[PDB]
Amino acid sequence: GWVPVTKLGRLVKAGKITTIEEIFLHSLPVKEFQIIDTLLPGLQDEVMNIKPVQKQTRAGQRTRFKAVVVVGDSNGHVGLGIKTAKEVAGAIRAGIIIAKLSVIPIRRGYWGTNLGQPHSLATKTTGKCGSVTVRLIPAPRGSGIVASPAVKKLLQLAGVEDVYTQSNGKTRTLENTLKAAFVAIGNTYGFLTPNLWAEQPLPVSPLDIYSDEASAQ
Amino acid sequence: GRVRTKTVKRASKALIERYYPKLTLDFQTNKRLCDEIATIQSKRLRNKIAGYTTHLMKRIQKGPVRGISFKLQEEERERKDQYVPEVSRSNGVLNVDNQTSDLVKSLGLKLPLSVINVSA
Amino acid sequence: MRAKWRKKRTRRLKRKRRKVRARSK
Amino acid sequence: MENDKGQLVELYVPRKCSATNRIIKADDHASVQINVAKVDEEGRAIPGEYVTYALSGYVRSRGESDDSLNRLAQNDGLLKNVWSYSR
Amino acid sequence: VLVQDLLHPTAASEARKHKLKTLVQGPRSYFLDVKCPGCLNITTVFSHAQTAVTCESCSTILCTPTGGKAKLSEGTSFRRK
Amino acid sequence: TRSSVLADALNAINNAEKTGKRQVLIRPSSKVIIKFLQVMQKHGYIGEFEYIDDHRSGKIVVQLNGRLNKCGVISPRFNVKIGDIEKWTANLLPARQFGYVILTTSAGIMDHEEARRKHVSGKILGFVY
Amino acid sequence: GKGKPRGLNSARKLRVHRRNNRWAENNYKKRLLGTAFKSSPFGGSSHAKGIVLEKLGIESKQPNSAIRKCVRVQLIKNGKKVTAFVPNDGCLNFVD
Amino acid sequence: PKKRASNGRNKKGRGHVKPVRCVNCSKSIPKDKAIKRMAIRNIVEAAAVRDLSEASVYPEYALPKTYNKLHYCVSCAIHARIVRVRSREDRKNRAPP
Amino acid sequence: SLPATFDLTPEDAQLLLAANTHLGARNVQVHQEPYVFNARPDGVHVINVGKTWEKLVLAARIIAAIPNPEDVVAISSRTFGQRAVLKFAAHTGATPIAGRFTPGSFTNYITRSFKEPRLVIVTDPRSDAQAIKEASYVNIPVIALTDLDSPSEFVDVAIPCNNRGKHSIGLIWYLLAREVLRLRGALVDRTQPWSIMPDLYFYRDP
RNA sequence: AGGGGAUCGAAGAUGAUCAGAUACCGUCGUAGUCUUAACCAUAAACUAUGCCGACUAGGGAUCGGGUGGUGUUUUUUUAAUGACCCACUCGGCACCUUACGAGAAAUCAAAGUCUUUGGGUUCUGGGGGGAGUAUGGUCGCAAGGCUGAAACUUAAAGGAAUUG
Ligand SMILES: CN[C@@H]1[C@@H](O)[C@@H](O[C@@H]2[C@@H](O)[C@H](O[C@H]3O[C@H](CN)CC[C@H]3N)[C@@H](N)C[C@H]2N)OC[C@]1(C)O
Ligand SMILES: [Mg+2]
Ligand SMILES: [Mg+2]
Ligand SMILES: [Mg+2]
Ligand SMILES: [Mg+2]
Ligand SMILES: [Mg+2]
Ligand SMILES: [Mg+2]
Ligand SMILES: [Mg+2]
Ligand SMILES: [Mg+2]
Ligand SMILES: [Mg+2]
Ligand SMILES: [Mg+2]
Ligand SMILES: [Mg+2]
Ligand SMILES: [Mg+2]
Ligand SMILES: [Mg+2]
Ligand SMILES: [Mg+2]
Ligand SMILES: [Mg+2]
Ligand SMILES: [Mg+2]
Ligand SMILES: [Mg+2]
Ligand SMILES: [Mg+2]
Ligand SMILES: [Mg+2]
Ligand SMILES: [Mg+2]
Ligand SMILES: [Mg+2]
Ligand SMILES: [Mg+2]
Ligand SMILES: [Mg+2]
Ligand SMILES: [Mg+2]
Ligand SMILES: [Mg+2]
Ligand SMILES: [Mg+2]
Ligand SMILES: [Mg+2]
Ligand SMILES: [Mg+2]
Ligand SMILES: [Mg+2]
Ligand SMILES: [Mg+2]
Ligand SMILES: [Mg+2]
Ligand SMILES: [Mg+2]
Ligand SMILES: [Zn+2]
Ligand SMILES: [Zn+2]
Repeated sequence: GWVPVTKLGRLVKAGKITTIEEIFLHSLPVKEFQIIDTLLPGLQDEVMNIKPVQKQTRAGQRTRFKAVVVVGDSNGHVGLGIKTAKEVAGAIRAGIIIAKLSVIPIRRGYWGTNLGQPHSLATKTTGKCGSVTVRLIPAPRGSGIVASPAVKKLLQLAGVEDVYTQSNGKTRTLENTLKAAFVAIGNTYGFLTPNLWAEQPLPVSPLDIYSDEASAQ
Repeated sequence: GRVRTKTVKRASKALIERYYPKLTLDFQTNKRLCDEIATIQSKRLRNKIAGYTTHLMKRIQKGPVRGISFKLQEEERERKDQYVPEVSRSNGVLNVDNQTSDLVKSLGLKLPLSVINVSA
Repeated sequence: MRAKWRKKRTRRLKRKRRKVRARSK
Repeated sequence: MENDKGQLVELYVPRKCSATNRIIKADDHASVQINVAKVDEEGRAIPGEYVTYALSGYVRSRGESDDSLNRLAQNDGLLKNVWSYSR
Repeated sequence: VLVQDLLHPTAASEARKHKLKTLVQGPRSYFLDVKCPGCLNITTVFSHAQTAVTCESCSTILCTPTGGKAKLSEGTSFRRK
Repeated sequence: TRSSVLADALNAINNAEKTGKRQVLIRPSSKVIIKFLQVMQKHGYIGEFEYIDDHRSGKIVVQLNGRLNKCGVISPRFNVKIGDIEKWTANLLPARQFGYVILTTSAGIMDHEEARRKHVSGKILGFVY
Repeated sequence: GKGKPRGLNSARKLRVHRRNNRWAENNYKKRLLGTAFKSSPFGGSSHAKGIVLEKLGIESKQPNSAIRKCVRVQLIKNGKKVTAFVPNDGCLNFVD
Repeated sequence: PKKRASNGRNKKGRGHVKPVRCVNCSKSIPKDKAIKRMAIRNIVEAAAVRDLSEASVYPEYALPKTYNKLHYCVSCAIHARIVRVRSREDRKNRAPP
Repeated sequence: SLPATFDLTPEDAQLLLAANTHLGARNVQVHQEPYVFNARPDGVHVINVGKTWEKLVLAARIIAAIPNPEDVVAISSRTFGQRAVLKFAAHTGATPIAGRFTPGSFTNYITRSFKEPRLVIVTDPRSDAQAIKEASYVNIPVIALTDLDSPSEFVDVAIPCNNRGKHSIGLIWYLLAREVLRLRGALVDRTQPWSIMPDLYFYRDP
């Protein structure tokens, strides 16, 4: 079967922790892909870009392949990871897995009004990777995702139906484009808004409450 | 250039870790021992392995050697530990600065009083 | 060619233009 | 993260650094949660009964995690002497 | 660091700081009532001299100035206030 | 030299909560700093602040909880008329729901929401969230 | 502080400085120099008719080798000689 | 770009300093950039120990040691003397060894 | 909140001042320590030991929180801490790391030294900063034996000992292993010294 | 334009060198090199890095000034000194470690407080080349300084870092 290592990773094979949202809540370092494989199985894999990269070798010319992959479902979670193998499809494989280790909570939100089931974004968030900076702004309903198809696709699996975008830096280099686009939503929860001002008791670790269900042989 | 390669020292490594009992220092016993325990496709290799894992043993008895632990030494340290005869206080009072004393009276009371000066 | 000698070429040549143009006055 | 009428939506109300009152998000891996055990009469420490704190990644990296908890615990009752609020 | 009392800082760490940069600026100089029993009474002098003072009656040297506080000439007493 | 005192003060504030500190010394206070700090306090982005007394312009000690992201001054004091307050907000305020553009009107220093209801306008001042 | 003047009263220095600086924008320059009307073989118009002087095959720059059939033309309205290219295959046998 | 934050050598707040000519190739080089070694040697040497004080009068007379400071032009320095090439990192070390 | 009992006993005062744990470092001390008291003339500073003992208490009051005492981790690379951690480890639950740290332990599950603590104790936050680095990726609180000059970065619940040498290392080590048993473990009542000698933990040249 | 003119030394003279060698190296040596009086206004005139103001982080050194000390030296005898030491504090030439931050990167305590975009202000730049060219104006005795286009042409030129 699976055979997990990683106390965090064991505790979910037994049915202790039902969802990812508590892994986040305690800022838990997911070290295994099966954890989030089984935690949220409805993920989709999307290969975005593949470009070859070439090292000059003391004897040889090494041309490997770099793949970029965005994963996520429709709700509040997206992975992004970049894997480079010596063959192509193998790089996508180990990419989707590394993209899975990456996945992150995404706080959607209400544009101007409460009404139904949030669509747009909490605030204005700007991610920056390399030269590329990527700005997300709240939009009304039906505005949709306004952005290039490559960042749009990551904002789909992100689960956002409405966001405005401005792009800065050299956006033709995709790695830093998405890497900054991913950091924008990856920052959505770093914004302390007044509805989140409320005091909360600080729950305690599923690695502790289940401590015996965890550990070793 | 007589030097054992890694396939020889890795064998010798993993052998003594699990097989330290049996495995007497004498080569010819260990060599023959190897055939019944580890599978090796060469006459020479087996002898090369043996002769080295021999060496590991011969020194091990003079104390540990890095990279190998069979766990027998680990708690042999635990029970080998002891020998404190004389801990401290004698014969006299606590020797302490002007200032270290000034700390005592601040937070507490009972200490024996000896204070000398310092400079340079 | 070296920017300084290119600089000196341009100056040599331009002191030649005043000459040839002075003859026109 | 409420809605039109009533119901609380948007999964995962995040923690906060107790020291700086900063949201501690999923990827902050220098963030830390301290579990301090509340003992009882005759010093026994009552397993499973906790005074806990969360410390942001930022505070630990700056070197302020020490002096932060010292402030945070003493005014919570776990110490006296040591830290001076004034300097 | 990261939390400290700005309103009520220690007078011991205060008095190390610069006269301007304390919690409220004020002068650190003083006034002494200085005595030469060759005169029965005192002339009150500022601590950092400049003008090198004489006693009201006789021409006599109390201080000579320096950059900072003055050198009080030879024997004198002084009361700070 | 010094040009906007208010800007100087809204600085060390932001330079505090970026370093984590819960207390910041600001100098030389103001009339506007007061009323601006007031508006900040009353909406909950800072704690209590104490104007201290030197004999010159004073200082202030501001307690900040950490609920704040950015406060800041709009450097030229811009005329904004009632129909451009929306425009101004939408630029620097994170989302429609919260945050405040605070400005100065003949009716006193106040935010845009207080401005909306009183329905007076004026020159812009700063912003808080 | 990014030396552009911030002042509420610096409007002129602000709009002058940008007026001064649009000259670095290239075809802004070409707009106000009239260069369309002044130089260039067409009047500043889409097309212009002319008359063939000669049929000149041009050898193309690297890494290409060809002979590109062209024509020296003198513009009717204008009088400038100008050298233009004939498209596709043959099509030089349509002129003389 | 910048290969040093000392630029050539050791002037910050000075802005000009008199130069010095090299002992070897006689190139003008600034005195702060001068890359100097102090040369001290006995007027005698290894091989000269015995033939000296025994062929002399006096109870040993002790011995003088030559003194002149040397300056180098950094082109002839690298050609010979203590110089040469360091890793990008090791170039930061200012200690003599 | 404290019980009246656990305030510093003059037995411990004489235990502490024996090892010279009070005696801090020289001209070099980071700001992060107010623990200093009235700097010693000519090149020493005197640590406040009750503040050192209270930290020691809070260390124990934290060390025993963690449900399974065995995956708590004491670590020393230094020669002076190597024996002291073993004895801390055999007694309490904690598993030690003594000698080289073999980096890649807290991450890199494929490594054969892979551990996963809920807490880490450190003798010298300088020489062991390698681990403090690792614990900063994995969300692990960390206890530190600290002098006055020591790298306060990424450590919690500092203790103000003298890490310079002699007896001071294992001393503050021994009292900690002492107090973690004196809470939620079989051991001594009020005023009772511990039959185990404090010299148990120590250095051997021999 | 006078004086001065040792040394070094554009020009020039040469001896060697090279296939050539108007050079490198050797040798002579004019102007120059110095100075008085007047001109010239340029340098990688560099920190290739505007000025004023606020804030943002540790560390030992150092310069000048100042404050404290039942601190050490000198002694003639306490003193007064004068240097030394220790601590504090302003103002400086720098340096180390860091990275909350910045950045294309090298690296930066500013090049940080920037899409969460506003303290005051001066200057410059808007692909490469053509070109700092032409022209006009102006300064100079002259060399030259200042200001300063376009036609046309062209897909790159270019920065930091990477592997060979
Ligand atoms: C060293 N030369 C610099 C040049 O490098 C550049 O410097 C800017 C600097 O002005 C900007 O900073 C400016 O804008 C800040 C807004 N967040 C605050 C005010 C000011 N320091 C920096 N953010 C980026 C530098 N490369 O522009 C100004 C200058 C003086 O010419
Ligand atoms: Mg593709
Ligand atoms: Mg659209
Ligand atoms: Mg010439
Ligand atoms: Mg004629
Ligand atoms: Mg905008
Ligand atoms: Mg103009
Ligand atoms: Mg123009
Ligand atoms: Mg221009
Ligand atoms: Mg026309
Ligand atoms: Mg023809
Ligand atoms: Mg170079
Ligand atoms: Mg240089
Ligand atoms: Mg200069
Ligand atoms: Mg003359
Ligand atoms: Mg001469
Ligand atoms: Mg010649
Ligand atoms: Mg040659
Ligand atoms: Mg040659
Ligand atoms: Mg000569
Ligand atoms: Mg320079
Ligand atoms: Mg400077
Ligand atoms: Mg310049
Ligand atoms: Mg600078
Ligand atoms: Mg220019
Ligand atoms: Mg062009
Ligand atoms: Mg020019
Ligand atoms: Mg140019
Ligand atoms: Mg020029
Ligand atoms: Mg001209
Ligand atoms: Mg004139
Ligand atoms: Mg004229
Ligand atoms: Mg081409
Ligand atoms: Zn008198
Ligand atoms: Zn030389």
